[PDB]
Amino acid sequence: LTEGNPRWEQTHLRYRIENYTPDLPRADVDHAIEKAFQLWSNVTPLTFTKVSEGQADIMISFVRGDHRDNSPFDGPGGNLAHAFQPGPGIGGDAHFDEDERWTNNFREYNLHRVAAHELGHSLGLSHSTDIGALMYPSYTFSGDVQLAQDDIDGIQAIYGRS
Ligand SMILES: [Ca+2]
Ligand SMILES: [Ca+2]
Ligand SMILES: [Ca+2]
Ligand SMILES: [Zn+2]
Ligand SMILES: [Zn+2]
Repeated sequence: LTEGNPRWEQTHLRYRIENYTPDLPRADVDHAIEKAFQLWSNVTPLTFTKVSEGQADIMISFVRGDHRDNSPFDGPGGNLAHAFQPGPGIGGDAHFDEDERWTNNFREYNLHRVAAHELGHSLGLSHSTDIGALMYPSYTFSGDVQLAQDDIDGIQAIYGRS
């Protein structure tokens, strides 16, 4: 049996930040992430819970180069991050390119921004064409980060509304 549009069967997800980036203070990273998950669960029946150890549906880690999977990182620039669609094991997980410089401001590569998009993948969404959507594959940022009606239509189509 092959599923083409996998989704989480539980609207009650647990995530875990496996390791941190030296680029930013632990509380900042913790904020950018919990606040990227906030975007998604507001417009759906999704419940996210942080977990420091144990089982986590979504594992988050900052890594670099070849990190075991088959989507190695290219050093500075190029890809900045990538996530896996809903599924067992590595599915739902998000890996950020440690070679990038992660900021909490307008400088190149704001973590919250990139994180909101990768989390869209862990929840089952794919890329958008609409350049004003969070799911658009190119890095953009204007101070505030919110879901576009596009991301909202895409995500509710899978789980439901709020
Ligand atoms: Ca997982
Ligand atoms: Ca890179
Ligand atoms: Ca770094
Ligand atoms: Zn990876
Ligand atoms: Zn993407």
